[PDB]
Formats: sequence, structure tokens, C-alpha cells
Amino acid sequence: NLFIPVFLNCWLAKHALENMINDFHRSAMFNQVLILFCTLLCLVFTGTCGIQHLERAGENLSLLTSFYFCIVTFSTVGYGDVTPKIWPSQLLVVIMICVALVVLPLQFEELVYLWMERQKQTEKHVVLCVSSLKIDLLMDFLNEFYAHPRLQDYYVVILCPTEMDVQVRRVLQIPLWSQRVIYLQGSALKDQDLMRAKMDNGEACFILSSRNEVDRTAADHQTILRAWAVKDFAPNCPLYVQILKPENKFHVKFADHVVCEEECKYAMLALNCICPATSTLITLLVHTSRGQE
Amino acid sequence: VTFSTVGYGDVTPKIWPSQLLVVIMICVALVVLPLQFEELVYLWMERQKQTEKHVVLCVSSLKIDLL
Amino acid sequence: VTFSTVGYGDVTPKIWPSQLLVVIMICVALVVLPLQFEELVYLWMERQKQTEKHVVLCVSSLKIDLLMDFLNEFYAHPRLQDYYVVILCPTEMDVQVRRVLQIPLWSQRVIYLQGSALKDQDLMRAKMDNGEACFILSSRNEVDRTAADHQTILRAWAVKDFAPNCPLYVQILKPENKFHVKFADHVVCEEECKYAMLALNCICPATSTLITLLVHTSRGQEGQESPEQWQRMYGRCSGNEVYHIRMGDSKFFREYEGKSFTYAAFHAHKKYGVCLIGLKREDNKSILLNPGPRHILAASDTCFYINITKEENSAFIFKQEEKRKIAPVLELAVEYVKGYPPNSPYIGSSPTLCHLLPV
Amino acid sequence: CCFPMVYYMEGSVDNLDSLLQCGIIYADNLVVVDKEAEEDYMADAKTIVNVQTMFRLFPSLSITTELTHPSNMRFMQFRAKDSYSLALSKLEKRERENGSNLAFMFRLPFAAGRVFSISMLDTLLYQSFVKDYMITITRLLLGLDTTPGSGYLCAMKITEGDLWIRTYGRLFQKLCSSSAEIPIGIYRTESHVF
Ligand SMILES: [K+]
Ligand SMILES: [K+]
Repeated sequence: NLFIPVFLNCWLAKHALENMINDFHRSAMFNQVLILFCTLLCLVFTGTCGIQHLERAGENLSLLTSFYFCIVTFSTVGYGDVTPKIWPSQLLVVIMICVALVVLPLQFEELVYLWMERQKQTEKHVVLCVSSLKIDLLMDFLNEFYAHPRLQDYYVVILCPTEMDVQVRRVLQIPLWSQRVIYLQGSALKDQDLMRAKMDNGEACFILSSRNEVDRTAADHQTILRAWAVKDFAPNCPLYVQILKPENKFHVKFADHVVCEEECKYAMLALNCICPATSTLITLLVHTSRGQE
Repeated sequence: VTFSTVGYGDVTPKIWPSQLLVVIMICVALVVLPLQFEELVYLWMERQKQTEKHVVLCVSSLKIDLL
Repeated sequence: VTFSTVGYGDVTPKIWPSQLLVVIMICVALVVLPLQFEELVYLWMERQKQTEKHVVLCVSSLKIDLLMDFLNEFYAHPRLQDYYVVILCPTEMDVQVRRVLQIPLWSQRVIYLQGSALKDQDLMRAKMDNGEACFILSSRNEVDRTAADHQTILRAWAVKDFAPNCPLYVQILKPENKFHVKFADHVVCEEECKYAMLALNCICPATSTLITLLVHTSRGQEGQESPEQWQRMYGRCSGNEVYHIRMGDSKFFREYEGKSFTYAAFHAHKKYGVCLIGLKREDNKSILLNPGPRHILAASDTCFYINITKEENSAFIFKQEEKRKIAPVLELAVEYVKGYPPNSPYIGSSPTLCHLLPV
Repeated sequence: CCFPMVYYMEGSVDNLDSLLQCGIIYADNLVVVDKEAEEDYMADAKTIVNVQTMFRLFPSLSITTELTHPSNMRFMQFRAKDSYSLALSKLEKRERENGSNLAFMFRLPFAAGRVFSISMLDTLLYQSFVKDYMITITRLLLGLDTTPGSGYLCAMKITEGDLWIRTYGRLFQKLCSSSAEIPIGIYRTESHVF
């Protein structure tokens, strides 16, 4: 009938749990958070058993009372209704406070490191695949897409390899577009980035060529590859391809809707020479408006 | 004075179910509030990226010599 | 309990000088400790900018497709599971590479070191002196391949200078630079193999596919649920690899001691489905593909065979053999000149007797 | 200069005028080794499309290409209106699900030898950490190293006069009894009207 600190053995169980985490999951930062709760549990559970047993000589604290005493201690509340009345109990609180203040921060910094390295919906969505997204292109899509009442329950996934533009970020922070627009950094040529975009469930996919790029043949090659990648991954997803050069237009003929920029640009410019302001007439017709301007 | 961790102790739970309720109420406080704090941190992080008679200065690149 | 802000109150200052001392000490604590904290934060900010049997991987830029190819092949073997991988790369870790390293499977196995093989300090951090092997891989994305080959030659020399007893596995782009790393234990020239396979595809169709499947570690389990018969066979037969075993120790070929090479090759295939493709005599270091019928087998020869599983790893079929328990092959056996191309373009070009123009 | 019937000409695979001058109407094989991005998989975009254009202009021509990324092998000869090649995507995704390193394997162009990737040589080097003979065997098959007394990789056509040899084992017996050649495998072709 001798006292043996079996309660400190709970610390080793925490260690036996740490080596568990290395091999099998059962969620990369979740494990450390679970570990942080474990050392918190060991901190509290050691406090209850230590205070209950050391006070067995003085004031004879019950386990439930010492548990409440321990919780209000490590939370720095310090009610003072139950206090250690003898020196070894007072000392144990001191070393437990010091142990808490030197063990918990180490867990916090491991949390901080994981959070730092970590920093680097509904139905009926459409995916928008671009090489670089700028505010002029994004707002043109958003104005036209959400000008219709039928597509208001739709959200937009933007699959773009480049990092999100600063101007694009500010518009996405607007509450109107915060819930509607998701920006994914990835490639249509990686099926993993297509799984994150839920392209197999997308209502439509819009592959848009980059007109700012100085090499338009290279840009057309990328959109042909993107269209093929989407067709390979999700065959039953309507493709809406924007092609720059007419010579590359028969490589995406399978797509449901294809717009060749050079054909329409020069045919309208030629018609403006025949019928004045044909470009203006076409422009207004293809724009959804209620005639309230 | 409890959630602010002051803990005066002039008024304290004198029976076990309240002592348990205070214990669980501290625990939910320490697990619910940090989630709000973390969301506040995210919003602050992404947020980081007068009088009359003023004058506007339009330049393409501003250097210290010109300013 | 005061500076920890617990404030139990069982012991309190009962006189004004003691109460004032607590007040000034609390204020002193709140103005002295933060200064230490900010210095700690200042040190922590700038600070932000294992086991045995590891392997070092020296690259100029590490991309995800290169890393996963190494990781898939390296850890496809049960023997190399206790091994961890050090990546010595001058460039900053790629974002895509970072995400894969965060995966718990590769978190403990892969260490990424930013450094140069040409700095011995970065070689000491990589523990190259203790590494089981070093892999120097050329960067093919680089537009200047001569420059890339120069960097890998320098890297191979730096590793050899630092750790002479470390097997070097060098990937060389251009054949002209291949004799500068001839000292390395294993060298792969990309341009030689690329164009020889492309040329063989013109002679033997899909030679590149045949070589590709053979050099890939697989168990032949692909497309086994496929309804198509060709996919099931094709995925099964892709599990073939090339293995070596001493003939005397080989249950496949030990019964053919003193028989011709082709006799053993035919009969071991007829019995076990293994393809004896070559052998290496104990006297020489040269491996011979199909020595022929005049070659007589001996117990000291090392036999190279193609099979789905290693013979030792095929301990089941031998027990499965115990579960069951055309003329015959003999036991005993302008016109062009034929010459060598005169001007060898580079050093190390193996001389092949070719059809040559008379002039 | 000493090799018979080796000629050169200026042009590219994207220039149809140069290709018709080379004799692409009379060419059994067209090997494209052309070399030409921030997004990694887009490095093959120009080679894939240029090869695709010839695939449509000369459907019967045999084009062999080398690609930087094995993930791009599905784009060698792309039939978007083809349920079979589109179903191969599901099969390859399933193999990738099971952790197979050979997931590109069931793509038709790779299976036919129309494409290979240079990343395979990386696997050959990594394999050499476990198989020190693997590099030597590969070069012996490719003829890259020539050891006196070592064989060479060849191919034989099984024509209608050879179908009396019903099985592959009997072919092994016949070859090993007459010419002492060792069959490595079979290149099989099936009727797959698209
Ligand atoms: K195998
Ligand atoms: K294999």
C-alpha cells in the first residue's frame, strides 16, 4: 500500500500516440492539434491527481474538486475558493504552472509552423479555364453569366495556373462574389487539378485563349491541350473554347461551341466597310440588356 | 470576470454541477473563440494585400528624387 | 501565482507598501518581458530564412514529376523502405513539391536541403559521406544542355572529391560529355538511349514500349479487372522484369548444368515461363545476350532472365509445383562494304560494324 | 558521310511543304524529336499539336514521338469523338487509384510504340541502385554497347505460312532448334475500327 505516481504514466501514453501518428493517420495539421489536446489532457490530469493526492493530508480534496481546481488554474482564472493549504501542494502548483508555461508554447510553435506551411460547395457549377486571369476578363464573364436569372444558383470555379491577381483578389473579397467564385491554382493538364475543380460534375467548361501573350500560336496550342485534357477527363462536359488563330480551329472542332477570334474580328471589320457599324450592331445584340440605358 | 480570467472569487460555484458547468464553459470558450480568432486573422491577412484642397500626382513609377 | 495571473488570493498583500510593490512589479513585468519577447520574435523571424541508410539526390531544380518518379521507383522495393532521401537542390522548394512533402508518407522519408554539391558544407549537411548512393540528374528543361552537362560533371566531381566511396548515379544529356563521368558507377546518357530506341522502333516496332515496361518495377496487376482480353494479358505481361541469379543457386536453370544456353532457355520457358536472355561468366565482367548454342552452361555463370517475379520471390510457384506433385532442341550444339565508321564523333562511341559506302 | 542513303534537309514537322519534299508520301516512319514553359505539362503543347496535324493530314503514316511528360502521351493521336479512347481514361484513372506507376500503359499510342517519354531513363537509373546490370542489359538490347559474342534485338514477322506453329512455345522450340534465337515477346495487332 505504497504511493506510486501512476498518473505521470499518462504522459508516456501521449508519447506512444506521437509515434502512432508517424505511421498511420487513423488531416496533416489535425494530428498535431489532437496532440496538443493530448498534452493539455495530460497537463490537467496530472494536476488533478497531484493536487488530490498531495492534499490527502490537508483538507482532503476530492477528485472532482481538484479537477475543478486544476481547470481554473491553467486557465489563469484562479477563483481561490479551493487553494493549496500546505507547502508541498503549493509547490506542486508552482512547478505545474512552470511546466505548463514551458511545454505548451513548444506545442504552439509546432502549430505555428504547420499553419505557416499550410498557407502556401453546392450543385450546378461551371469551370473557367484560363492561363492568366485579369479583372477585365473576369468581370466580363461575371456580368454576362449572372445577367440571367436561371444561372444565379451557379458558382464559378476558375482553374488558372498563375497566382491570383491583386485586382482579382479585391473583387473576390466583395460579398457578392465571395460565395460565387472559387479560384483554383492548377492546370487542366493535371487530372488532380481537374478533380479539385469537380469538372466531372461541371455544367460547362470555358477554355479561353490568352490574347495578351505575344505568341498566339503558343497560346492556341495551350488551349487545344486544355480542351483535350478536359475532354479526356470529362467527356460529357460541354466545352466552350475561344481560339485565336483560324489554322488551329479544327483541332477543337469536337467542342460544343468554338469562337475563333481572328475570323470574327476581320469579318466584322470587313462588314463595317460594307455596312457601317456592323460591329456595333453585333456587339449590342450579343450583350444581355433590358434596354434601360 | 470569469471569461476575462480575472477570477475575483467573491462569487464562486458552491456545488458540483455548477463547478462542472464552469469547467465545461471555460473549455468551450477556449475551443470556440480561437476559431473566430483564426477567421479574423485570415480576413485581416487578405485585407492587407481627408481635408480639402488636395493635388493629384500621376506617375508611372515614383522614385525618391522625383518625389 | 502572481506573474502567471492566476491570483488565488489565499496570500495577499495586507499593507499599502506591499500592495504598491505588487503594483509596480506587475508594471515592471509588463514593460520588461515584452522587450525580451520582441527580441525573440526578431531572432525567430530571421531563423526562418535522422536514421541510417539514406540516399542523396542532387538536382539543379526539383519538379514534382521528377520527384514522384524517383519516389515511386525507389520505394517500390521492400529493401529500400527504411531508407530516407535527401534532396540537395540550389533552388527554393517548389510549391507543388512542398505539398507532396507535407503528406505524412513523404514527410519522414524526404528531406529537402537547399545547397550546392560544390560546397562541402552543403555536402556535410547532406551526410554524403554516409550516403548509400548519390544520384546526379541533369536538368532537361534547361535550354542549354551543354551548360547543364557541365554542371552535372562538376557535381559528380564534387561528390567524388568529398565522398570517394559513394556510388555515383549520373544522368548525362549529351554523349560528348559522357567520358568526363566515366568513373561513376552507373551513367545514363539520355541522347544515346533516346535515339537508339527511336531507331529500333523503326526496325522493331514498339521497342521503346518494351524497354519502358521492363525497366519499371511492377507486379503485373494492371488491368486485371478489365473486361477486354488484350488489356488483361497486356497488363499481366508488363509485370516482367530482368533478374539475375547464379546458375548453381537457381532453381530455374540448375538442372541445365553442362547443357547449351539455348537448350536451357527453351526448357526453362517451357517449364516455368522464364526467358533466359543472357549470362555473365565468372571469368569476365561482360554480359552476353544470347551467347548461342555453342555456349555450354556452368554453375558459376550468372544467368539473366525475364520473369514476372524474382525466383526467390517466386517461392510460391515452386510450392505450387509441389502442389501438383518441330525438331527437338538439342542438348549439345552500288554495293556496300562492311566496316567501321571512320570518324567517331565523340569519345565512348561504341564501334559498330556497319554497312558503309565504298567511298 | 560514310553511311549509304543518309540525307538531310532544312525544314520542320509544322512545314508541310518541307515534309512533302522529304518524301512523306513514301515514308514508313516519321520520327519527331523536335525540342521547344512555366506550366510544366505545356512544354509538349507545340510538339503534340504539330504531330496531331500530320496525324490528320496523313492518317496512314506512322509517327513516333518523344514527350517530356508521360502524362501527355494520351494526346499523341487524339480522337475526341471516340468512346474507346475516352474509356481508356477511366481505366488509367483506376490504375492510378491503385497506386500503379504504369498508368499511361493502356494509352493506345504508348502501347503501339508511337510515344515514349525520356523520364523512363530516370527509372532505369533509379533501378540501377537495385539492379546493377539493368543499364548494361538495356544498352546491349539497343546496341549501344557492343560486346563480342553478344546478341542483338531483332524482329520476325509471323505470316500465314507460319500459323502451323500454333503457339508461342512451339515458336520458341522451333527457333531454338534451328537458329537459336530467343523470343522476348510479341507485338500484337487487332482490328479496332474507330
Ligand atoms: K516484377
Ligand atoms: K516490369
